[PDB]
Amino acid sequence: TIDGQPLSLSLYATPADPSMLLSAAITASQGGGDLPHAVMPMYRFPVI
Amino acid sequence: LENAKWGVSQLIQFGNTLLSITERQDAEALAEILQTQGSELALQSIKMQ
Repeated sequence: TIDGQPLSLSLYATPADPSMLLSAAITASQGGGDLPHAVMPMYRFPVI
Repeated sequence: LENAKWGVSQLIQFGNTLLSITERQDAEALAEILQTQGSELALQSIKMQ
């Protein structure tokens, strides 16, 4: 203008949106229990 | 009768344990779904601010 102020208005850039935070549960896989060696005892079946 | 009462007492124990496990499972899934929708509401509240 006569005073130095601009006629055409300014551009308003869009701000960035807040992102959505993500989490996860990674999982493991260990081996199972393997059977030991069997020993024969001295007692009968109802006692053992 | 002693063998049968043994087996049925063990079954009573297993049914009680199964009940406790399924109600803990339901409470845990409820808390998880609550945390998920709380996260979504927090995002929406930031977008309002």
